[PDB]
Amino acid sequence: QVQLKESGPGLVAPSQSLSITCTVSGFPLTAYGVNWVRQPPGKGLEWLGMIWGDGNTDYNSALKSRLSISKDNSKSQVFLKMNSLQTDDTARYYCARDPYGSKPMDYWGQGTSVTVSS
Amino acid sequence: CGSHLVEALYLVCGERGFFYT
Amino acid sequence: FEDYLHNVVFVPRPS
Amino acid sequence: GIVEQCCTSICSLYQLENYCN
Amino acid sequence: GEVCPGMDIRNNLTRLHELENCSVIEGHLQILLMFKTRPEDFRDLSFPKLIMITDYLLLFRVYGLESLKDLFPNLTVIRGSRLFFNYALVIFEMVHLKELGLYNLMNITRGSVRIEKNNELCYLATIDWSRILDSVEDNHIVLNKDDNEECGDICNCPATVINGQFVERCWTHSHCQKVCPTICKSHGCTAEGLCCHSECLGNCSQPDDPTKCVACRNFYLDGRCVETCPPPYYHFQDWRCVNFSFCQDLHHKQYVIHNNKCIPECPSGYTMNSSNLLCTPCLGPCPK
Amino acid sequence: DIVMSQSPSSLVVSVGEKVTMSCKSSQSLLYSSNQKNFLAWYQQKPGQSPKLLIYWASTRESGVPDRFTGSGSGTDFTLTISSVKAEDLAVYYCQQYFRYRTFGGGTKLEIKRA
Ligand SMILES: *[C@@H]1O[C@H](CO)[C@@H](O[C@@H]2O[C@H](CO)[C@@H](O[C@@H]3O[C@H](CO)[C@@H](O)[C@H](O[C@H]4O[C@H](CO)[C@@H](O)[C@H](O)[C@@H]4O)[C@@H]3O)[C@H](O)[C@H]2NC(C)=O)[C@H](O)[C@H]1NC(C)=O
Ligand SMILES: *[C@@H]1O[C@H](CO[C@@H]2O[C@@H](C)[C@@H](O)[C@@H](O)[C@@H]2O)[C@@H](O[C@@H]2O[C@H](CO)[C@@H](O[C@@H]3O[C@H](CO)[C@@H](O)[C@H](O)[C@@H]3O)[C@H](O)[C@H]2NC(C)=O)[C@H](O)[C@H]1NC(C)=O
Ligand SMILES: *[C@@H]1O[C@H](CO)[C@@H](O)[C@H](O)[C@H]1NC(C)=O
Ligand SMILES: *[C@@H]1O[C@H](CO)[C@@H](O)[C@H](O)[C@H]1NC(C)=O
Ligand SMILES: *[C@@H]1O[C@H](CO)[C@@H](O)[C@H](O)[C@H]1NC(C)=O
Repeated sequence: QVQLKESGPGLVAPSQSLSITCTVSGFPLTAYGVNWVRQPPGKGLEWLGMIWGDGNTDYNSALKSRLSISKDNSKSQVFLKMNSLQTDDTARYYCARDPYGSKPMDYWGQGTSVTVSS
Repeated sequence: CGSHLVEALYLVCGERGFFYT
Repeated sequence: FEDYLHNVVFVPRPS
Repeated sequence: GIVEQCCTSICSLYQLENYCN
Repeated sequence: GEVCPGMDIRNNLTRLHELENCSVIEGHLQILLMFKTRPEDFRDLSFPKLIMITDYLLLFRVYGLESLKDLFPNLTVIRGSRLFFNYALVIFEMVHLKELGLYNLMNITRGSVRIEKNNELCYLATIDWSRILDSVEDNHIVLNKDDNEECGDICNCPATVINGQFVERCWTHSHCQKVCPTICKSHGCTAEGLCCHSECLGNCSQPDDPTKCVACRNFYLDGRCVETCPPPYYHFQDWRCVNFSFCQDLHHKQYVIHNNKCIPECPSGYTMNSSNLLCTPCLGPCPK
Repeated sequence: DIVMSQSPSSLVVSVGEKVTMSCKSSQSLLYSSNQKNFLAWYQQKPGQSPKLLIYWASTRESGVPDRFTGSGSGTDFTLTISSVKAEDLAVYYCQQYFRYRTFGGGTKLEIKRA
């Protein structure tokens, strides 16, 4: 019953931070990784980073490590935080599971749309 | 000497036991 | 194979 | 080896001690 | 539970309790040369936590031991990464053993079985080893009570064909041999015959879940059975994924990295670059 | 950091025809320890979330039509659709999961009809 869902703020004022909670169900965060991917309107996919079962992380250096991924295993929640958003950070943000040693990103959240403006 | 060696060895060690590392 | 067994299984003196 | 010491050979009751403790 | 290292238990039962908190033995298990033990010493002795041995199991000259059903009730896999002269399971000169009773043993990955010179040993003709080993050609099961024809073996059990006749499949008078449909392969199944996940080996607590395996077909990482160790992890003892730091800690008192494996020694043609544990090939002949 | 690049950026084909799109990685994705390529292909129908089609460059995900075929090794890869259906319309991406995970720019598939 694998499910992932993002809870985003919808709007971010330029220079403010973006916080998104990914709530997952049907699997344990201790045994799977969770990645974040974004898609600007009508554009491609950009891999942002991921958090492994052990809590170790990998971040896309293009984000100038403005990005933080943490989690709470007991609450099945994964937290994305990104510092000082600008207009070009406007995109749909997805949390996706990845079963690391066995498969690539199997099971994607519906995604949450983020608009950066005042 | 075959199986008897295991037995012959027991005659010898006894209480003291066998050896390993 | 008792032959093989006996050698691996029976550890001689440290010296 | 013990095989080589007491089968393809003959073991002195000391030779045969060695492997104990 | 814990990963314990290979053990070698001799003379006294005292050291046997070192296995008490253990799930996997990473190495072999040898229990031998116990001349003064009696059945009463084993009436109250059990290691239900043991699920798997990576190398081999050897029982030799253990007096008073009549069955292994209470000692290793949950042992499911013997991987056979290292073997005792081609064997992953050795039962030799086990005076007093009346049955094996390893009713949870589903798979012997790698080696063969040698069960020889066991006066009293029955419940051997009742075991279908073809469900456990790919190769039964190299099994050597001789000189047991079973050879004489007068083992009163008594078993509901899934009888299978070995010669030209169907023969009942059981481990003891109270335990059948588990058989899974051929379609489950070696993954195991539930009581209802539902296949375990393809990354499981032998058995699972729930079907179709790689975090619910009793043991792994391939490798183990972060609670899960995986096909391969992904980077940045290394394949260790041919059953688990470890990080560089673990392999390094081992080495520093002698483990090396080669082809994404953390291994005891460099293979032929290679020498160990010292600063990063990595096997590099030889510029001309190798050091000696 | 591994860079991924895909071609074409887009193309159009009619129903029934075979289609091939490529993916390139700045570094080899072929894993020594098992002889597997750490590459995946995803399909994203418009307005929907992406879907895993192929992993290990050639292994088809369960519930994926035999129409989809992944090929290539090392640094050069291709995705093939062996008889396009009306609903195969979508954007295709390749992802490397050798070191970290990175997506290519994607290829857009359009369908030809009058
Ligand atoms: C018991 O479970 C196993 C699954 O874990 C099951 O399948 C067998 O798995 C083994 C291990 O993967 C397979 O053996 C390999 O086969 C390949 C194919 O040619 C060989 O190249 C392999 O050799 C390499 O690896 C060895 C082991 O690490 C090395 O010793 C060797 O030097 C090589 O590097 C290896 O032999 C085996 O083929 C499958 N068998 C089948 C039928 O798929 C096994 O079937 C289960 N037992 C039963 C009876 O169900
Ligand atoms: C490399 O791996 C080591 C060893 O970790 C152990 O073996 C691995 C193969 C996995 O199976 C691990 O799950 C397993 O722990 C890592 O060391 C371990 O790190 C974790 C934290 O990430 C430690 O866990 C803590 O344990 C204490 C109790 O001891 C709790 O209070 C904490 O809440 C937490 O659970 C673990 O103790 C630690 N073990 C040792 C022996 O150091 C290590 O993190 C990793 N190295 C790198 C650089 O990534
Ligand atoms: C056997 O166990 C006893 C304790 O019960 C111990 O004193 C003795 O040293 C052991 N024997 C050997 C030879 O190790
Ligand atoms: C097993 O674990 C218990 C935990 O309370 C401990 O007391 C005991 O000493 C452990 N045994 C071994 C052999 O480590
Ligand atoms: C298989 O594993 C399950 C879950 O741990 C257990 O209940 C069962 O006894 C095991 N063995 C068999 C033969 O089903």
